[PDB]
Amino acid sequence: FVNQHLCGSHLVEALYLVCGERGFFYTPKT
Amino acid sequence: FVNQHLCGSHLVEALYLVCGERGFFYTPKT
Amino acid sequence: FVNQHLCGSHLVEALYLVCGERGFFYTPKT
Amino acid sequence: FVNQHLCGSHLVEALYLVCGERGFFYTPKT
Amino acid sequence: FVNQHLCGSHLVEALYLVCGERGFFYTPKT
Amino acid sequence: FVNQHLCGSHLVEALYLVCGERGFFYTPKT
Amino acid sequence: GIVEQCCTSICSLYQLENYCN
Amino acid sequence: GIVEQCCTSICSLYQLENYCN
Amino acid sequence: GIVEQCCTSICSLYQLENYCN
Amino acid sequence: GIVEQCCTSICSLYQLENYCN
Amino acid sequence: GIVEQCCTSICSLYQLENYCN
Amino acid sequence: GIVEQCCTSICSLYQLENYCN
Ligand SMILES: [Cl-]
Ligand SMILES: [Cl-]
Ligand SMILES: [Zn+2]
Ligand SMILES: [Zn+2]
Repeated sequence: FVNQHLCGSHLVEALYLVCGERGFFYTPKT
Repeated sequence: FVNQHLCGSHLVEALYLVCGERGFFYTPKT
Repeated sequence: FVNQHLCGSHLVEALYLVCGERGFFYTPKT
Repeated sequence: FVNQHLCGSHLVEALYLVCGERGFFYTPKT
Repeated sequence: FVNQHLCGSHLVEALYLVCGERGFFYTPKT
Repeated sequence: FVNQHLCGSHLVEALYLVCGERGFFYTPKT
Repeated sequence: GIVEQCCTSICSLYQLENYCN
Repeated sequence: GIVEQCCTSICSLYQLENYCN
Repeated sequence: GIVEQCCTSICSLYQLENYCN
Repeated sequence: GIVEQCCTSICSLYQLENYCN
Repeated sequence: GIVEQCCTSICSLYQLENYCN
Repeated sequence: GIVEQCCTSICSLYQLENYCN
């Protein structure tokens, strides 16, 4: 696959894609 | 605000907008 | 809730979310 | 251009692309 | 219609919109 | 990665994320 | 209306253009 | 859960807020 | 306008309701 | 094809990768 | 390419059709 | 964090799996 900049809603879209059913956490403060 | 009918990635989008810098967790059943 | 930068299609997505059934106007010229 | 089958936020997206700087109004039934 | 900056996933969304059934190629290297 | 159920523009989005700088072709039946 | 037509049937960018400002 | 409820029924931004961090 | 309010600056979801019909 | 399979059934990112350039 | 035409510069919907199959 | 890894810098799909549950 590739490496792109994934920001904002696009990041969370990517997480949704990658993780799907497993779910994910989006935690920008870290 | 109005009630929402949100499937798939649209939910993750809505969560992203609602939570912002707080982030969120996406936890589907599975 | 939060305050983020919402631009472009992301703005109109947010408007769709917030307003839904009521509808909205997206009028960038003002 | 082709004919479009556009529900929910996909319509608002299509309106955004089609209208650009003109903006648009989203007016559902409801 | 209009002319906007269409980048990234937004470009490919626009291509999907314009082309639909015909399909398209997204080939950033050129 | 998980299996994906992707219709319409969501497929083009997934292709965009998966392919990145390589780009892709979207070729529906038709 | 346009919202219902695009979703339940199909619609054109040309029809969508009528909703521009 | 919230994912299933928003999709099969409806949900509110106020319900969605409970999933913020 | 909305773009200055929400894109240039930041705006809340509540502010975004200003642009509902 | 991949477009129909992903939508009517399921598909993998690994299958989607075959459509990269 | 499309990115220079449409992202770097601006392009119309009509120009975007150049990239249909 | 994910934002530094994936937005500020670049990250792979594999790296994005770090943030699955
Ligand atoms: Cl963006
Ligand atoms: Cl959908
Ligand atoms: Zn974007
Ligand atoms: Zn969708």
